[PDB]
Amino acid sequence: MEWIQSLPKIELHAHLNGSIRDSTLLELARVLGEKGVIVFADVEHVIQKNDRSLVEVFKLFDLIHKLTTDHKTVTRITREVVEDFALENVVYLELRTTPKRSDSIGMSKRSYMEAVIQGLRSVSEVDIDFVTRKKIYVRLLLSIDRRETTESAMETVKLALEMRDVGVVGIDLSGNPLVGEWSTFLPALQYAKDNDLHITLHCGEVPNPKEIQAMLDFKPHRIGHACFFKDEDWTKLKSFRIPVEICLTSNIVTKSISSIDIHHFADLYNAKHPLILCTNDFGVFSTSLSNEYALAVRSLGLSKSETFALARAAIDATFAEDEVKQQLRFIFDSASPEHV
Ligand SMILES: O=c1[nH]cnc2c1ncn2[C@@H]1O[C@H](COP(=O)(O)O)[C@@H](O)[C@H]1O
Ligand SMILES: [Zn+2]
Repeated sequence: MEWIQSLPKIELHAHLNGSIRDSTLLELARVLGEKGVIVFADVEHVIQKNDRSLVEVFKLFDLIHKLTTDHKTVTRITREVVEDFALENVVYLELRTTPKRSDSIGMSKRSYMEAVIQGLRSVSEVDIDFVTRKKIYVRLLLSIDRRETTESAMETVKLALEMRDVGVVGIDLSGNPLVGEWSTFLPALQYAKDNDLHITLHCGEVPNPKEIQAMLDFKPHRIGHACFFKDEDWTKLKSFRIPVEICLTSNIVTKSISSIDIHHFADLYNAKHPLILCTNDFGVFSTSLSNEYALAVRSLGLSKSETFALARAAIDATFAEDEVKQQLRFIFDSASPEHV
């Protein structure tokens, strides 16, 4: 109802460039329109009308990236995303982002991520811890996009290892699940995992039985979505105890799951398999982590107490150092008496 907004929450699946304020997106559009680099009306149209089906969504990202791939803008949206999550009482955020190259502006994967760090340093409206009045803990995941080559994925992994000193804790594989081959990414993800980086994989967003099995056989630390798992995939997932990042609004909008009332998050909850409610792209899908909790609470008929326990259970699914997980345990214990 309202307590959901004040519930302390852990966000483990938020893509930076999918988490942008509507007003920031259109302001950036209007300036590039007035600079004559795009045609505002067309861009405004696609932000408005793109149906956010899995096919259309990747087109919308191509558009966003034309608006947002500049150092000053990366800093700006990093700051705004952290403020927005902190303001709805997210107390721990793993923020994922694909590092970009853009030669025309001398942007490298490293200089892109330096702009992210500058964003974190610029956070002022809330207290931030991003390496060891609202307080938020922020840690970073570098995304590998399924359009990338093995060597490009390796550059991302090497950059992640170098940036462990500013809160990088893991690697994601994401982007269009119709593009690329697991065999391209497996070798870079193996190098990451062997160098003690934590790994989350987008898995089963489309039917792909051999890819789902190969991602499960890799034993990543988390998976996202799991929309087109078959019974053989659930049995292996449950045996391997790999937590699932559940993206309720995302999965309904993209037509990946036909309704909340058949969503697998209820089978997992009942089976006592770890799951974490996530926004995925709260900008693209017009939601908030409080709203994700609201949709789950009504669908499962959870009490305040059951809902609190589910939120707290996310702590051991974080990629944070033990010190931070201990701080989160303190934060949850302090709030427990307020949740029936
Ligand atoms: O639902 C999703 N499925 C797959 N990839 C996604 C999804 N949402 C966001 N992404 C990825 O995240 C990127 C947007 O955030 P960025 O990494 O900060 O540029 C997109 O270009 C995709 O690669
Ligand atoms: Zn996603």
